[PDB]
Amino acid sequence: GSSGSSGSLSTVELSGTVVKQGYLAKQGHKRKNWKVRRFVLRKDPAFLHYYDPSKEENRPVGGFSLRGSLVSALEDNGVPTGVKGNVQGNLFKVITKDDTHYYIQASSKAERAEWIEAIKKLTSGPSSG
Repeated sequence: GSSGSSGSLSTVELSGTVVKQGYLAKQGHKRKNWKVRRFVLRKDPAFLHYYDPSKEENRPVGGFSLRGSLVSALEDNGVPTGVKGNVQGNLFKVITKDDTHYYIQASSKAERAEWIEAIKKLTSGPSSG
């Protein structure tokens, strides 16, 4: 089985108003090039978690803070800059406070901009107006 904590306390990070939901493809070593994962977007609190579909676990596979994070698109066609092999088109990265830069993919070209603008919302940047 798989489970971190028994499960008593009340949700927190995942206790935010869903702002965006769907399936994305996060880039990570091992396994196929890119793996599809169910990403969830929340607000107040502002967080973004994702769960592995291939598996069967309520809890997310990960999740990083949005407040102190960033998001951008990868203009560089085909490949971004120095990513293993190549990558799809119309992707986006997320620059966290640790200047990690998490590369993710959207279901559709639009889905991206959406998943992007969305994140931004949570984070501090352009949105208003």
